[PDB]
Amino acid sequence: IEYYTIHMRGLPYTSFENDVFKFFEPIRPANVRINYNKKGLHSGTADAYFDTYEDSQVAMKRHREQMGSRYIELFYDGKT
Repeated sequence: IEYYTIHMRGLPYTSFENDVFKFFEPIRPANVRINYNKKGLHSGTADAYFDTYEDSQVAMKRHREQMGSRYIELFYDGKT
């Protein structure tokens, strides 16, 4: 299965998958992956994988202003 990907920068180190889901609601990513280093430290970035192109494009526009109290940078990385 192929997904449409939004790469995210600027997440707080206390924000995990459920915060990403809250960020894009009502739009629902199929899955979310928080990025860490090899010792398990939050890297401040993440990927959100959407079911359709249409979902990913709505999510690029329509989302909360902040996650926690940080502004999030979104990058549409396309399919897969």
